[PDB]
Amino acid sequence: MFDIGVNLTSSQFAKDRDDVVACAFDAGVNGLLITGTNLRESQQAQKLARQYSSCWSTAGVHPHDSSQWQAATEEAIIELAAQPEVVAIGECGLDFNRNFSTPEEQERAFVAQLRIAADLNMPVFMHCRDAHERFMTLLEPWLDKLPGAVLHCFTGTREEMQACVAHGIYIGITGWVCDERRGLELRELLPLIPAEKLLIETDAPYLLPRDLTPKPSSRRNEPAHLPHILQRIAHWRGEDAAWLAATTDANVKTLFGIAFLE
Repeated sequence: MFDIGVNLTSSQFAKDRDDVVACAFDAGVNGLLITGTNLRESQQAQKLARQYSSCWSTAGVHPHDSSQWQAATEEAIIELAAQPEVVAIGECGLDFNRNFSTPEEQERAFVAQLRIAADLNMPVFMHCRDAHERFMTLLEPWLDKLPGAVLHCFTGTREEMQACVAHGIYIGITGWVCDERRGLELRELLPLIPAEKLLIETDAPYLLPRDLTPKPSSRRNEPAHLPHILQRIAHWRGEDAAWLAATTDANVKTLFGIAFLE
């Protein structure tokens, strides 16, 4: 198995990062992709990915941080992207929340990063929150000249999922599926996701699985909880966990062009 969504740069891991990674590995997670959400965090992520075996990172600017996009940002992204730890441009995309960055600022930063990924022939690590129509409209002239893309932390409808996978987009499922109140629609479309488009993630330290037992007092999520998520997803899909683990691992290698041990 493989966690495509780990905010390992988070302050929540500052004291025990070596152990968090090692615990993830001891629990059978074969590799991590560390999220970059702005320029400095992307820089930290790449530094951390050097520190551990089977760790990679993304380089980019989250739509929340899109207001900081500048003329020098592109070159900085490319400088990072040139490094072998960096395997995707992102996290980038749209969130209909405009309080931290305007839709104008979001669209501009998003298109800019799609352009970089096309120039570098790299896949994109994407994010879409209540913005499917605008999102696909901007993606359209770029996605086909990209090696691939993932919609990480997918929270859309069944039709929206089907619209995305038609264009090759991988669907990233977190522990939110395990939320009884809030993850129902997600859980119900789950078996309809094509196996070869399915990717798995914790989004640690966030989205601690509600059906996880036992839970920490800190309520901090960690990649070591990935096997729980995979097992729940496999069950709801009516599949063997070992099989889906192999499938999703292949999806990661197909998408990011990386190699890691099974």
